[PDB]
Amino acid sequence: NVLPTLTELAAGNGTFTGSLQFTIVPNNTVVQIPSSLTKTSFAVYTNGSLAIVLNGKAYSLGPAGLFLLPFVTYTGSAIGANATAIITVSDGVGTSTTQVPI
Amino acid sequence: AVTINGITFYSPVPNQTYKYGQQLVLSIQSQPNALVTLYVYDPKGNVVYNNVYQTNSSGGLTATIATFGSTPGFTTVGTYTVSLSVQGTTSESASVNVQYVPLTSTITATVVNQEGSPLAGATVQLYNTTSGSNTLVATQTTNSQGVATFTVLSFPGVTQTFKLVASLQGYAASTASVSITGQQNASV
Amino acid sequence: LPYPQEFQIQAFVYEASQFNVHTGSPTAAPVYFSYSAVRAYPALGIGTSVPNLLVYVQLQGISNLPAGKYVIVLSAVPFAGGPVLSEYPAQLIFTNVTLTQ
Amino acid sequence: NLLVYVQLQGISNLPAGKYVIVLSAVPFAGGPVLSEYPAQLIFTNVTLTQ
Amino acid sequence: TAENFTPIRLAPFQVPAQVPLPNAPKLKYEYNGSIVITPQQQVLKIYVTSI
Repeated sequence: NVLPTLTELAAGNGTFTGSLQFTIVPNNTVVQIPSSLTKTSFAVYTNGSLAIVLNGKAYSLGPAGLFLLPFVTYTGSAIGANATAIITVSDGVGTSTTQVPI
Repeated sequence: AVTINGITFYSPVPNQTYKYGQQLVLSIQSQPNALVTLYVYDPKGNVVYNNVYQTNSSGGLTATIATFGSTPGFTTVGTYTVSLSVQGTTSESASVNVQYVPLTSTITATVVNQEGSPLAGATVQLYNTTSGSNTLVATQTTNSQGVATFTVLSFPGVTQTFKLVASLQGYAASTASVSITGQQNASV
Repeated sequence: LPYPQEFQIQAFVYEASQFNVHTGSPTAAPVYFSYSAVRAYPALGIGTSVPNLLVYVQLQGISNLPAGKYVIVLSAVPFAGGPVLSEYPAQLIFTNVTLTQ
Repeated sequence: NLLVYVQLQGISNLPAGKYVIVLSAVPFAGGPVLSEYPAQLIFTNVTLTQ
Repeated sequence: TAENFTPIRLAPFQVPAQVPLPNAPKLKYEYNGSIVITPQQQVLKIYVTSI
């Protein structure tokens, strides 16, 4: 058992409380869009990757974003925080550019 | 793929080429409970195909839309704009320009002499004898590259018979015939 | 939060005679479509945000096609697969609109 | 301080080529004054792509 | 509205909108610079400078 136990202190007690512990170790995975059909190219690295942490030891429970609000379902896979959208306004001044370290 | 306006366009995408009896597909990443009222704007500014399709409760969809070539107002050339007026929960209006041209086939007559020199000087008439009758759509003066190539409309699944008459001054006039069934090079 | 790019409030005018009320999706009406720019600021990272943005969505340029009792779909719309929006709703379908040209 | 996505109903329906557009600040009348100047912006080396 | 007279500069997307244009010809401005407008975009991204 590695779930937080639900405890009965003695007969008469009734509180039964669980818990879980989480860290995100990254996973970055390119959702790609061009800059000549929308103005703006996009590398969108999807949403880190969960991991449960018991006494400092992490084990990668896969793309977090979907579980954890805020999220937006781009390509049906919800991308959340721990991401980046890099924004390329390409035009005849060369290329203007801005960035959201999400 | 390009994520036009947040809905992931998988199809249509701007610039798509189509032929006789080929299919427009609708697959886009919508937000659930979305319809797409889909408008094929012909090059005369008219929606020859309006139809309302339903996305599924997940975000996705693979739908067949319109069969181009197999319906009237698609049987001859020219450029359409399929506007997805995605009239869902999310209004996305994308002008997605698309092209079309019918199928076309080259059928070939050849003349030769065993002197080791190909013969020339032929008036070579290819006839559309698919009608049941010799409907002349292209006559050629035979070229010096020894292919008598003539372009004519074609369609999938029909034994398109063609009569090739060779009438030439200096040698014997002769008549052969072929049949292309679908697209093929018919050379004799 | 500071939003470094800008984005869109998509918009399309539609007849209410052409409406499917069993799934919230207007069913037809080739009329007019448009959208708004939403600027906060073009912020170079953190420190420039606008919390409330009053957006009076624009549609205008129809003037040869009919008007009636209207339904209009709207949606908070990233710029073309942008940064991650929403704890919802982005999607706003006004069941009661009236068009004036 | 606005960004405006200047809307037009045929310039995503008009073809690729060397275009020039005159963008005029004119009140939809009933609205306050504009332009202690420029009153316009002209793009004079623009390139549409459709 | 009696509260009125609004200075409006109109400026490209690369030129700041917090700062009034230094050149202001009194009727228009030329931007003899290129933009390349992508297919199904129907728009020119421009700044309406007002304070």
